[PDB]
Amino acid sequence: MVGSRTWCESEMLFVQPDAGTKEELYYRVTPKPGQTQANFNWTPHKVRFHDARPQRDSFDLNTHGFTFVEDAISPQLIERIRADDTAAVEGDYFASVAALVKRVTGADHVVCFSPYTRKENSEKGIFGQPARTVHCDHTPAAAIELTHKLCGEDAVRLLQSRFRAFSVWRPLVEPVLDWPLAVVDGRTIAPDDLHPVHFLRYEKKDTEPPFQLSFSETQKWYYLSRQRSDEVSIVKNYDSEVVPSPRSAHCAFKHPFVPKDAPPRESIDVRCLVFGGR
Ligand SMILES: COC(=O)[C@@H]1C(=O)C(C)=C2O[C@@]3(C[C@]2(C)[C@H]1C)[C@@H](C)CC[C@H]1C(C)(C)OC(=O)CC[C@@]13C
Ligand SMILES: O=C(O)CNC(=O)C(=O)O
Ligand SMILES: [Fe+3]
Repeated sequence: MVGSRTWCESEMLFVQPDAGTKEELYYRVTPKPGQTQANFNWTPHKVRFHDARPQRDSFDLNTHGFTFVEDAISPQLIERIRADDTAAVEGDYFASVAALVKRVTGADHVVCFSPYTRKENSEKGIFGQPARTVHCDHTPAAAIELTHKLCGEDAVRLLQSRFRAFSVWRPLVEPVLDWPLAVVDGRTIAPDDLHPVHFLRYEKKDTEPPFQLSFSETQKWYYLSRQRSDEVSIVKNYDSEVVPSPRSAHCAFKHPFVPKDAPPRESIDVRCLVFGGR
């Protein structure tokens, strides 16, 4: 893996370009003996990750599908989130995330859900660990289903205004050196790059499935080098409005120029239902 002044090379796990062209893809989170766990495989592919820091303030959610915003929070809230304080996450941090999205987008309503505190080499399952496969958190069907599930009677009225789904990512230890969150220019995503994958649990059908991405040389991947706890990444998973980037995609990668004995990456990401705004 080589690198330069504003980019480096690594790899991420992609699905095949023809994945799901014969049957629906599924991945059993709780695999049981006798039943097939998955009908597809991820494969690593070389990717050039361009450093976003030289042009950090120039990426916006409409043109690229992601943005980086300065937002400082108290070190006490960080240590509480690091201590698995569920009350601090669903209370103070949810209010912090909603206020940050409101002042960035001017939106009317923000609904937080599905918090994921991650640690490198953790044991809190897969979702307490950095993501290794390139994904978009919600398909359009998943984003609409989540609105009806979390907003209920107000879903139809809210879906008449602009609806967006965000992943609000923030590191808990700084700076992020290893396993950073890469993001792709949404304008460089082809429709053939998106593959719905149903994550199964005890045979329950996944009505909120994500997109899994296949590699493409056209994809321009970015990452904010040495990201700090005061720099928040907002990655767009869905957008009802037709913009140059209807969505983005994200994944973590092994940085090739970081010492092996570096402290493990720690972060928390929260999904957002965003209504209105610009
Ligand atoms: C390697 O990267 C990953 O495995 C991703 C990941 O880390 C997580 C945490 C996920 O959460 C998903 C799918 C992803 C994006 C996976 C693909 C599933 C598995 C649980 C929660 C749901 C939910 C909130 C109900 O919304 C849905 O639309 C269905 C898909 C998500 C967003
Ligand atoms: O933090 C990671 O490694 C992966 N994060 C996400 O998938 C997210 O924020 O939605
Ligand atoms: Fe994600």
